[PDB]
Amino acid sequence: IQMTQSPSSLSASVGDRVTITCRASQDVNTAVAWYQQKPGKAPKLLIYSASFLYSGVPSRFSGSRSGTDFTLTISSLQPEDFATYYCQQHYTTPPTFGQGTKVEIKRTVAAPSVFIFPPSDEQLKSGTASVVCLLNNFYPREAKVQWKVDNALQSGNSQESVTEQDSKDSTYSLSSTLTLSKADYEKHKVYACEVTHQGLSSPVTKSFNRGE
Amino acid sequence: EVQLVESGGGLVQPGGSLRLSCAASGFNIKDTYIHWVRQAPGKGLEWVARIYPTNGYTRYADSVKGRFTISADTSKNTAYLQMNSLRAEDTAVYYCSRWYAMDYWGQGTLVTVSSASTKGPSVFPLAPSSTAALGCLVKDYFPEPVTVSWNSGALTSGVHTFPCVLQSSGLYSLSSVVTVPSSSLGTQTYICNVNHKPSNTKVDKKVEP
Ligand SMILES: [Co+2]
Ligand SMILES: [Co+2]
Repeated sequence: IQMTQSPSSLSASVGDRVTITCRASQDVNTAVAWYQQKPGKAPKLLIYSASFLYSGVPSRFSGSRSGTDFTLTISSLQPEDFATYYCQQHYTTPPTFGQGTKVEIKRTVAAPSVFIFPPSDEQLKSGTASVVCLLNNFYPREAKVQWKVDNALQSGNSQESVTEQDSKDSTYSLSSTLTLSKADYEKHKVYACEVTHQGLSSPVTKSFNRGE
Repeated sequence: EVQLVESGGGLVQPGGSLRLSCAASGFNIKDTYIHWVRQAPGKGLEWVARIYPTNGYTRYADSVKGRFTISADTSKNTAYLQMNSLRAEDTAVYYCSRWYAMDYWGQGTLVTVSSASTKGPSVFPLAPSSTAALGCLVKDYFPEPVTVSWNSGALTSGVHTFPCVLQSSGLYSLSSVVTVPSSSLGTQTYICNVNHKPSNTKVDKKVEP
């Protein structure tokens, strides 16, 4: 038995209505449950037997059935509900989970403030230099970060990482790290980080020169 | 109060073995079914095995059939899961749970199957210039977890601790920063507290402008 979940991704604003559908490949009867999972953490029971609210969760969540089509609906959304939601059948072993539905809180466009960090003197002694670009509390997640070593656009030597949506202002933060050998790092002077974002009218560039 | 806690787990060589224990409080396992559900990082939950402690019947998954063994000890109120011939595919967070819908879970344990040896992290400071930003750089380390706190837990507002990124060395790295007023730069002291249990490495770094 395979359970299929739609939509795989979701982005609805606060107070909106969210509906999440779960298809059963075979008959699973009412033996289904709906779960919610914050990043890492542990799944929390929301709905049991396709319709019944769990003791402890608000009545904003609800569950219904249309044969093999099980839908979980949120009446009023809150920004405390950024999570991935799962549907699980338990009619026959093995108990099958859904593919997951990551819901994102939608908000207004917020430009990112940008900082650039030169490599530390301790890391330079090790033999590696790391230049960090930090994008601070922005929305949406989509952003382009490019590096310009001595005004030369780099390619493939940068790694990126983004935080989960903030529980207060529903923003993301991003880190782009430029990792080079200390030898090449001691070869060039001007290190620059260029950010383009929907909330930036022009692409902002924060930079530093070795020997500042 | 009713809770479940999992122990055991960590770095395991491929083809190796490792056993996980899930202890139960606030209820008797003999009254319910005990489940082990795993989840690879950002890959969704996959059911592994089930046991009914009062009779001992064990139901497994085909992705684990043969090399896994799930047992129970109704007297100690804990369930077990023995895993042999561990593969990289088996790397995941392993949860424990009970039934009938699975209501109460456990925090889980990290089972990592890799040939990379345990390595402690190197911690470097990210200092501000000229709001202002500062942070720490958790360099090559393996395996996860790594706790990062600021001022032993005092500093909590404006902190962003980024997830791990796999590096070309086969080791992980992460950065943790915090948004602070530029006036606080001279007056206030900022220290980040890095905690890597697998290597038993604890480093506190004072980030100085
Ligand atoms: Co089938
Ligand atoms: Co921030």
